[PDB]
Amino acid sequence: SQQVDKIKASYPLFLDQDYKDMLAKKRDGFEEKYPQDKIDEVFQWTTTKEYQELNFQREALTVNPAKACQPLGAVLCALGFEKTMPYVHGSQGCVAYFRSYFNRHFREPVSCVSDSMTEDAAVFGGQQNMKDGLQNCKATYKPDMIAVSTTCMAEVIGDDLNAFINNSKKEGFIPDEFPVPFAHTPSFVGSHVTGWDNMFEGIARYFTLKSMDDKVVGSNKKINIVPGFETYLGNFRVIKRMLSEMGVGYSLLSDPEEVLDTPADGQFRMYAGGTTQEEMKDAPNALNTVLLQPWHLEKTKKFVEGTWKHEVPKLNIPMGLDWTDEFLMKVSEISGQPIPASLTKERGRLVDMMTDSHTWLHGKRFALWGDPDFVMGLVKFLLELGCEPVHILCHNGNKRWKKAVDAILAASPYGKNATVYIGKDLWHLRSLVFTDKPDFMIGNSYGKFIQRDTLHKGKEFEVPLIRIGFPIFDRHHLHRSTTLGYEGAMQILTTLVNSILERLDEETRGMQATDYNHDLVR
Amino acid sequence: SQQVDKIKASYPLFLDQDYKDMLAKKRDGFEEKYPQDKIDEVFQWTTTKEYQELNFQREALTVNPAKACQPLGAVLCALGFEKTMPYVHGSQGCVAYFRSYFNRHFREPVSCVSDSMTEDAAVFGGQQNMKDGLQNCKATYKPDMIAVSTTCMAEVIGDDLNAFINNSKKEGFIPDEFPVPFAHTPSFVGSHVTGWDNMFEGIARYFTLKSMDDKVVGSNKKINIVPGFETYLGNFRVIKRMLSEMGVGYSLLSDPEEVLDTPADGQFRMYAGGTTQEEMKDAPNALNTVLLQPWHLEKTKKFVEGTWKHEVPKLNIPMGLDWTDEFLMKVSEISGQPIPASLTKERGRLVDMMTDSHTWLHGKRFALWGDPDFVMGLVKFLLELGCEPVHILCHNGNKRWKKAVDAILAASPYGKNATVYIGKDLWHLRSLVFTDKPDFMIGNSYGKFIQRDTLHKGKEFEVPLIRIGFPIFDRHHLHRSTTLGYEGAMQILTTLVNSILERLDEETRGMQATDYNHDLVR
Amino acid sequence: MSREEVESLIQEVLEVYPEKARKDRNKHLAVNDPAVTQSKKCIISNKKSQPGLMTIRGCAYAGSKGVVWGPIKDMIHISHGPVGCGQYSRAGRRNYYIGTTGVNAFVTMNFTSDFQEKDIVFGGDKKLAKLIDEVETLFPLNKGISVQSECPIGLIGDDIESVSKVKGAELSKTIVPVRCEGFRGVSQSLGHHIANDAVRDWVLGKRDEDTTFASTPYDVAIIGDYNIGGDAWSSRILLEEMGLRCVAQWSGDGSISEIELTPKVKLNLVHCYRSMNYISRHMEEKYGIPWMEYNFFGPTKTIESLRAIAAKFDESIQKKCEEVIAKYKPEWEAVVAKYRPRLEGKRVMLYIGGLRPRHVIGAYEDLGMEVVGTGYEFAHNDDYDRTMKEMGDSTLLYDDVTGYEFEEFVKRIKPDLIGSGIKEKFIFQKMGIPFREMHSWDYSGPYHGFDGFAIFARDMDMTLNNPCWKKLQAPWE
Amino acid sequence: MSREEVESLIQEVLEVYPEKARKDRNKHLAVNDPAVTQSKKCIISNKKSQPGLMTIRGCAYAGSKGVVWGPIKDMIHISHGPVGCGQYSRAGRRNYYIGTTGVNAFVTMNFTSDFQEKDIVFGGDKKLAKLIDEVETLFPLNKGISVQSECPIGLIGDDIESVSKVKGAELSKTIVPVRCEGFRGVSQSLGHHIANDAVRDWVLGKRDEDTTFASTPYDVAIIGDYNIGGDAWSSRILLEEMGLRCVAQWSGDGSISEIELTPKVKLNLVHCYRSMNYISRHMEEKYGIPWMEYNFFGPTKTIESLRAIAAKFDESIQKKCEEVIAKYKPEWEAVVAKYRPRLEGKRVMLYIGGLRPRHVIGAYEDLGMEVVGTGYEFAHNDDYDRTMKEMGDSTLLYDDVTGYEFEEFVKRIKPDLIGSGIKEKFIFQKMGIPFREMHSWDYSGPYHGFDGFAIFARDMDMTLNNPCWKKLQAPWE
Ligand code: ICS
Ligand code: ICS
Ligand SMILES: [Fe+3]
Ligand SMILES: [Fe+3]
Repeated sequence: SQQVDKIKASYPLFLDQDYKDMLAKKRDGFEEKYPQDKIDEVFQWTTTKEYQELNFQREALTVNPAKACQPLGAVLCALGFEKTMPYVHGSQGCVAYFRSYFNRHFREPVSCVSDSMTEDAAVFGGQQNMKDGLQNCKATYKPDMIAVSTTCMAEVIGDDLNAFINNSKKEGFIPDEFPVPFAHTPSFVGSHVTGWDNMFEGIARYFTLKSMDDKVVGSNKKINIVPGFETYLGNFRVIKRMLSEMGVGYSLLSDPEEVLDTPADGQFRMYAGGTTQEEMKDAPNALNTVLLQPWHLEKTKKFVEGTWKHEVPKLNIPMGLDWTDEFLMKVSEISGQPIPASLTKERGRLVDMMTDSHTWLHGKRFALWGDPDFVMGLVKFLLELGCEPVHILCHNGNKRWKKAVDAILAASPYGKNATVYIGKDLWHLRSLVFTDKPDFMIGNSYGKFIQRDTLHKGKEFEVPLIRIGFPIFDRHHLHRSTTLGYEGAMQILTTLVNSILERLDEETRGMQATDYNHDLVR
Repeated sequence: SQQVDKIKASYPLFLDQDYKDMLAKKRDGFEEKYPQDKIDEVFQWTTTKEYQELNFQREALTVNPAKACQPLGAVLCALGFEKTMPYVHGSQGCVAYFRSYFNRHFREPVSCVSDSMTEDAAVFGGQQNMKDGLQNCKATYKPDMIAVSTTCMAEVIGDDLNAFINNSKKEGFIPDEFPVPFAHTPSFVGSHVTGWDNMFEGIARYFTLKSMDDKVVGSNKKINIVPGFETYLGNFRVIKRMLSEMGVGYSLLSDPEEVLDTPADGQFRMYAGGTTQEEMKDAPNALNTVLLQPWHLEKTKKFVEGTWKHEVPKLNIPMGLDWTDEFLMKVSEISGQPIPASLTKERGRLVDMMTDSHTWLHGKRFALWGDPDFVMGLVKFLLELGCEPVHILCHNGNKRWKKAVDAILAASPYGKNATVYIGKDLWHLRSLVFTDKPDFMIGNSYGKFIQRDTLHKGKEFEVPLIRIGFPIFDRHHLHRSTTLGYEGAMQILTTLVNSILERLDEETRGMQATDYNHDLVR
Repeated sequence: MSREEVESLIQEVLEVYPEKARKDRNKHLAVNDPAVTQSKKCIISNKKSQPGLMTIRGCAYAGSKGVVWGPIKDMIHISHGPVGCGQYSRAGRRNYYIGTTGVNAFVTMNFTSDFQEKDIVFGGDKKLAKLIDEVETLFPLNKGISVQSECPIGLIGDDIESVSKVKGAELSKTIVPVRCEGFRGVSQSLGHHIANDAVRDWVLGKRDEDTTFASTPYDVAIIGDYNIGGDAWSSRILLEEMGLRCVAQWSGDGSISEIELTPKVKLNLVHCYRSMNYISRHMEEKYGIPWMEYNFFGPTKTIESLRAIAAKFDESIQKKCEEVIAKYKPEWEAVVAKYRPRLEGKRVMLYIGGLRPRHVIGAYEDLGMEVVGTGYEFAHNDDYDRTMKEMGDSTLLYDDVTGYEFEEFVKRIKPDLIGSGIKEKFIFQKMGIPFREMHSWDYSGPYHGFDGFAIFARDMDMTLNNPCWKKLQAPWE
Repeated sequence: MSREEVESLIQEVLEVYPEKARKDRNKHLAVNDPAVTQSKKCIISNKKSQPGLMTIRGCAYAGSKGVVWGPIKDMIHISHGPVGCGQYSRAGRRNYYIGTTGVNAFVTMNFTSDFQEKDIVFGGDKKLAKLIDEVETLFPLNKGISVQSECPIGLIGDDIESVSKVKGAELSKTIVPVRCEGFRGVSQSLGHHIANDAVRDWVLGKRDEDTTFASTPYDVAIIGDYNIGGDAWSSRILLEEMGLRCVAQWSGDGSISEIELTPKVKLNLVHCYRSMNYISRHMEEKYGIPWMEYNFFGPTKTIESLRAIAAKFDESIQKKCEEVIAKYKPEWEAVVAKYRPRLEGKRVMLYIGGLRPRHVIGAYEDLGMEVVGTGYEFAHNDDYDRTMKEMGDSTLLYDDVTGYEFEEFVKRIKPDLIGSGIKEKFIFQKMGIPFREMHSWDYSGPYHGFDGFAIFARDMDMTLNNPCWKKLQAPWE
């Protein structure tokens, strides 16, 4: 039943008495459900150390992974270039999933096409699909460039992208001068960041490999910036703003900030901004190239050092105080531009906030997960703040990255109780937060379920989640945040300290029970 | 007892069994406490409509006020000028309280001095205190200017500020050329915003009244901006940014953003930035003067129109979408500069966020309080979002402001359930949120206690608090936020929608009870 | 009503395409005529999508794992293959359920084999067996396992049926292999077909020899209702208030025991024809169980469906049906009286695919709203046969519409509201046209039944009459 | 050390002042000599502040309403005057209590008369009577009302005593008028004196004729402990473990009934001599109750205080005292073992008005930390007499220090840590020196007793060894 003046959606409509009676009769009559005592016993068992030992012995089963497949990153990289259509050679369900997944994260239109390969292509290949798809896409959506990646279908059947695109050009399906860079992005290798790296290397090789004769290093007096797989617009904004404040010529490559932040003014803009083809063609003339996320830009680094002959600096992701200072000093050394007083003041203001919030931040225990560069930057910043990272998980990390993170942890007394896990999923992390309870989790929206599970054990066992990372589906406009530079560190510090204070208010709100510590001033 | 490895602060140290037994023994033995049943009955009575009727009949008693006294605002205004020492003529306890209160919310040093009047001054006046205080302050802290306000002691005993300062100058305590503007700021009239208005009008009069002969309106091709009592640094920053983006010459007056945001780099800076004396002297040569918060800048408006001969526009506070548009259009008409494309894109992006979050924002009921201009801007923005302001409270509001807000409410279908209260305090608002429960409160930290009270009635009656306004003592670095312009509207919208979603996740976290609606994507 | 102008619009939109794509797409666009009963003579459906034109369709894995098998709460579903597939479909569809997640219910969890290079080169049968053992170790209260194949499973030579049989015999557990590789078929509909075939071949006949369930003449089963936002519960409450007993519901909030008990019911009430007609016809042929379609979108269709369902039973059920209708009449009348004046005369263009586009029209008409264009992602000719008489004259019909086509149609027709999926929402919100997600109900609902009609009317009013739509044009431009 | 260097520093700091201010300020700065037991020959205190030099002192209203009367939980305290005073003093001091706020406890609430112009011109006696009536109407479970005067009350000639008498007789209620106008005195100290006088005159003797309370030879009253961060609770448990019974607790978590029961105890245990010595001496004169000062800061001082207190009673109390000491020895020994190596050798400067800078020094030395400068905004010469023997030779002493003076002293001495109020915290954090808010325990604690010592050590370590202090110099300067 509904009251017209105050209508109820599913919550709390289904908390009505008639609905509860219906559900009870359904369960008791036809669900053949295990008795509630058995369910409670098994749940309590899954929070134990023995269950954790069984859980970490897994070899074939993955439960609740924290990574995606390569073509998603390939599409994100392709979206960062001017008037470029991401084209995914293979099956169409992949593109539907990629588009919906980016739409839920960014809450913006995401343009991507496929050639819709079917069972026939599984035995004959996808030549005809490639020809017709390139012709159709160029005719319909009018791109200046089409960037081609692959699904696992095409990778398994061994489709030759280079031959397919060349045959499409020689038979008149697309003009010979139309730029069609391509990359193989097998989903059974690496993850989405690997796809981003492959797509970027393919684009760079397409535009620079065959024209290196006239290129002179440092002749355009700019520095190339390669951001990598990035899902915070504020990171692109802050990098450009910092570079502009120093008065340093730069060429951001694969930046999608404009096309992922188009205004609502009565028209749909399929394309907006992006790296131009001229910038990519002139990139070898830059002074040097900086990779913002070196741990998933390895192939790009090999290409840039081997072909462009740039001495790529050994820099960490510019996250937190020390790493941002190293990035600013390296940029100053490369470009010859001194660090301006505005950035000095911004750094001082971040230090002031650190000193203001240090008492509430000190000693707090965090579990955390995400992509390798983001995870290590966050761990570095947490150590700088006096916090204790306890469980560090990176499902798509490798052994060298784990060694680097271990070296970072050993350099601080606050890393004594930290353990780094690679190849582990969020079910492993659920066991970790049950058996060795931290104070907070830091990660994407998939962590909310973990929080729910801990609250089922009890209020005193609940581990709150802080949403930093990708993807975030259950909050609005967090993709506008910044996590890079002094401005990025300021936002992260504010979010952390206020999460701590909000939890403290929640714990001391009980009248005449805990509200003696419900202080007005914190 | 304490465990050295895991030491407990008062919460949850005093939840231990020995402390609980001690407290029970103390209560049962010597406190003569009322029986818990009587306490529960009295609380239940205080959450009723009959109690509300008794509460709204108050004529002499004020409980939990939502305002401060004039000299606090006078001190804030004085802090906005370069190398200016706020000087408060009266008793030193007032200065101690002002400094502590601004220190808590700002988390930054606040400089202010008193002349420490005592009973002897209450009998013979404060001439000698003024002379010695001015001399000592100038010698010790070396200000370029000393701005003088008054405590209620000096107002009641009738100290003549002008005569005191003149006698100090003629007797050689301070040089005759040293600028000493003054204002009378009685604490039994108006509130802190009135003090800000009085101090600003005194400073402007001191620098312009006697030198109007050579002033020509519009000769310096600038616009004066008077912000009023403002405790968000982002508001100053975004006004400056938007004016610079349009290429508009401007002269911010009484801006303290630098002195309240100094970096922590190993030295203490007592003064930083601020409006210069040359800017104040040249102010009558501007094209026009714009008041950001006209409902507490009426004396300033009278002085500016009567003496500077500036035709002050009738502008609302630039909050929300429509009022920011009107402010920008008026600035463009006054200065002759077109609105640039960057601001148009920012407006479009705000509209995009509105269309993204409208389904979650629509129909939510809010009780809110604060200062008049801030309250009316927030109400206007909430109406733009499809929200329902139910209880609108302004302790320091007047009848004309109430008619203006009623007119705003009548212009929208979402204001049909709104009631405006002037001269009511937070105990009135507690009764209102009990008898006519809204979805959320918007206000300063003093609302937290109200939230606690509602949670004591039950979880289904709890009204969460959203901290927007002054002062905020129990969260860190929220004074860095922005409420004006498109950036401020974006921040406020994000805060509101994510508060709604966080509450929804809290209400649907119970396994097998309500977590059927614990959706990953919102 | 401007029927020639609609054909002219179709031609101008088709002008952009190359010759082959234009010739293919011309057959998928039609002008509605309610008189025509055979939709094949005007519109062609269930065909492969043209390459590179940004289709909206999904794959067979989405139709099987995402739609049919996923809502089964007490079973564990293994996305067999690389990691992306299950990650993108994890908890994306709001098929509601009651249970303790991770203990006895596993709907929002993502179980996968997560192939690497070596699994592609050497196969993954041994890895699948080891995975099944690990699942049995870590989730002891599961009541069955399904293995949903992704593209490489079909491409490389894996044989999951033998592994399923061997492990099921070893463990006395039901293991259902589903060959739902995404490259099979043209859309999610083949996924529906494959999932229903797996249901008949591995689950439906467990209790054929069992007669320990006590049956009543009023035994019915809800088929093809996936409880999106609680839809199936709002339908089941009305069915039980009519005096019937709902033994099973497929598949939202569904359990494997309910599926096994379904062959004992007296009537099958099919909500989604498109996804479950296969198993409905199979049950009619094998068990003699009649099945009938019903519609619970809006009060008019709900009352008609309740009366038709009660007509299949005796007079006591008809009396109870009249009582239910009389009881709920004032509530939906109040909803109509409150919301119809603010939605009367508005025009809507909806693309959902499947069954929803012609199946929610009555609810819009109950609020005085006109549907001027409708279309499907993956429907068949019989769906369009129902749609043509469901829609009005001179309206636009469209199958597997492209992004360009739909944007041009919306620009020309200029509807007041559009109902579609997440991949069109932001495109049309930037265009300044109110949009309602119809697959997810915009994370609201339910909309089925009398309780859902109130939520539906409130949501349409709040999006259509939103004050934000009057603010996209800057005052200075 | 270097007494000559400290005196030279004092002279150079004083060089800036004008002649009158320099001559006055020179008497308030001194170099410590532990042998000197007469601080009057060495330092002057409790004088008026010099105008315009940015003093730290408060007013008599702060010393009476904010310190003494405010913690009383079951009474309602009316700030009588304009609105500013009570608003700035509302809940800014962490005087912890147990109760139901707004029903039986009113500590964190602000009750005010909120004078306007007409109240200033015509008076506020009728307004005060109407206010008391409204208080009785809306807060029926209050057990008493106090009226704390602000500056205009004393300046306009309002007779709050007559209103209090008339209304208290009318309502059978205890109404306590307090003439704590901010312009009286030179600091919060006169506020303490006025509040104690009001307690003596209107509250203390209400049960002189009453003999229904059962007294024991082990009755003590804690005087001058305001439960900051639950400080008085952490003391009381120790006293209750030693076998004593704590009848009253002035005034943190205190009730009016405890104050009325206080003249029945056998011993008064005064923690803050500065704020409650007045009432302690009065009760010794009037009731023959002995009183003694104690210190529960750090293990050494608390052990000494417990032994001294137990010496006032028989041998059973001494046995229980030794048992308590033995029970708590391992905990504070472990605290010392953990935190002394991190804090050994560090130097501290303190500036808190009243007893805490002398009291905290024993806790600091327990962790091997040296106090090199200390001072009080409002302490009298008797407090300095107690201080000089507790500080080292050639250390800096300073009364009512100015902001300039304290900043220059810090720049020269360069302490490792500073403990002062909120008005110095950010000044010295921006200079790069770790700072602890001594008045509020940085929103932490308690610090009294054995349980408080662990928190104290952890807090000092966490602030002094914070990695932030090593980062104020950017690498490129
Ligand atoms: S199953 Fe089908 S696309 Fe019948 S695949 Fe799809 S939950 Fe749609 S129009 Mo999403 S044939 Fe159901 C459907 Fe309809 S997922 Fe839902 S809304 S009624
Ligand atoms: S009362 Fe005094 S200033 Fe003795 S006014 Fe002050 S809670 Fe201090 S050193 Mo704040 S004489 Fe208490 C004090 Fe000491 S408020 Fe507290 S910390 S022991
Ligand atoms: Fe958007
Ligand atoms: Fe600060």
